[PDB]
Amino acid sequence: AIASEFSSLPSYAAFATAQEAYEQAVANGDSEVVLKKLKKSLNVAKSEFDRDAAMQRKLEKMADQAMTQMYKQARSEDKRAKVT
Repeated sequence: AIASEFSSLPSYAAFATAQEAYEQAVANGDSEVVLKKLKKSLNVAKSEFDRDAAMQRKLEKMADQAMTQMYKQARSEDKRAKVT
């Protein structure tokens, strides 16, 4: 099951459409001015990938530490909120 960090977000479809307009326009050579415009809008659209993917990467690092410490954790019977 292939699913990249941002591919699972709804905002990725807006990116995929914006980058498609760019890659199609540059491949077809329709208008040299449209390339410069769509390159600039692509940087905004692609940045949403880097933004979400950075959040998921950082969360993974912190959550991995939270799972590791749970094996080395001391034995203490205290009433805490535990989700499952």
